[PDB]
Amino acid sequence: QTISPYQLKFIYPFWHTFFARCWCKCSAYAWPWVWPGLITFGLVKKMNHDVEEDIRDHYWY
Amino acid sequence: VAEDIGRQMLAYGRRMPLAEFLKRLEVIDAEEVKRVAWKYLHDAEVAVAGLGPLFGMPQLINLRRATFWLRY
Ligand SMILES: CCCCCCCCCCCCCCCCCC(=O)OC[C@H](COP(=O)([O-])OCC(O)COP(=O)([O-])OC[C@@H](COC(=O)CCCCCCCCCCCCCCCCC)OC(=O)CCCCCCCCCCCCCCCCC)OC(=O)CCCCCCCCCCCCCCCCC
Repeated sequence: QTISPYQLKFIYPFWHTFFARCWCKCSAYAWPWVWPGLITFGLVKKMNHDVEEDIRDHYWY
Repeated sequence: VAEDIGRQMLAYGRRMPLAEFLKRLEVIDAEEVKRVAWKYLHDAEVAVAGLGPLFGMPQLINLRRATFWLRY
């Protein structure tokens, strides 16, 4: 069964089901995308540390 | 004849004689048909029912957008 789109609400059904959809999507992506992201961000910060220490060791008296 | 009498009696409150039907039918021309259709059938809603090997079947939206032509 289908109803003609001229006889349906079409922006209320999207917001009515927003929280469920958003919970599902965000739950699905946490471990696979964010945790490696956090680790990579960590690595960048530690690299910056190493460089800012090098630049003084090598060239400051 | 009896069926026609009763049917018209219920539908109209009277029976319409043959001459009246013919006289009202005579004066309809093409522009009149092309007016009434434009009044009720152009760009309207449609309802659909079907049974059987309906893999071919068109979409509802196809049948509904069919009711107008983009030519003209
Ligand atoms: C870089 C270059 C890129 C170029 C890209 C060009 C893309 C254009 C695509 C053309 C449209 C699709 C055609 C498919 C038709 C299929 C065959 C068919 O059975 O159609 C029946 C259908 C007739 O309907 P029907 O059979 O009565 O029943 C319809 C159904 O009931 C109900 O209908 P339906 O539900 O079955 O859907 C039918 C649907 C079928 O389509 C589909 O189902 C798929 C969707 C179609 C494709 C949509 C994407 C196209 C993007 C459009 C924008 C392109 C801009 C490009 C500009 C380049 C810039 C660098 O057709 C449409 O509705 C198409 C409407 C759009 C076409 C009309 C555009 C012309 C406007 C001109 C204005 C004046 C401008 C002058 C200034 C110069 C501008 C350059 O035919 C059409 O109406 C189709 C269009 C016919 C063409 C008309 C004349 C075009 C010439 C325009 C002027 C040229 C200007 C150049 C001068 C330059 C001056 C410097």
